[PDB]
Amino acid sequence: PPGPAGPPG
Amino acid sequence: MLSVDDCFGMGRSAYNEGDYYHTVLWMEQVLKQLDAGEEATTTKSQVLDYLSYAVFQLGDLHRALELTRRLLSLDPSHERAGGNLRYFEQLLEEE
Repeated sequence: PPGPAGPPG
Repeated sequence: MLSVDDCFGMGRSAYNEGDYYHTVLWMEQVLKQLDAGEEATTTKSQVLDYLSYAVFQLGDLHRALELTRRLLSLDPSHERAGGNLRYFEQLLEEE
């Protein structure tokens, strides 16, 4: 969905 | 007191549990101790990566934008951060 992405871990 | 890197590890632990509120508490403390000149292997850009996303999850929209801009300022080739910046600027009409 439309949004930011944080660190994978 | 815990060290800068200890607090960063605490913030990452909280984040990996999906606990965004505790991520903010720890990462804000990291930034304070970095600004106080404390030695650390962790860099401000890494802290801002966790913190910007966590404050967004908690609903703090213009702060998430501000921290995302700061993140990119310190790490311009961070592609995910650039994508986040485009998202927040379009979301908040701050392009």
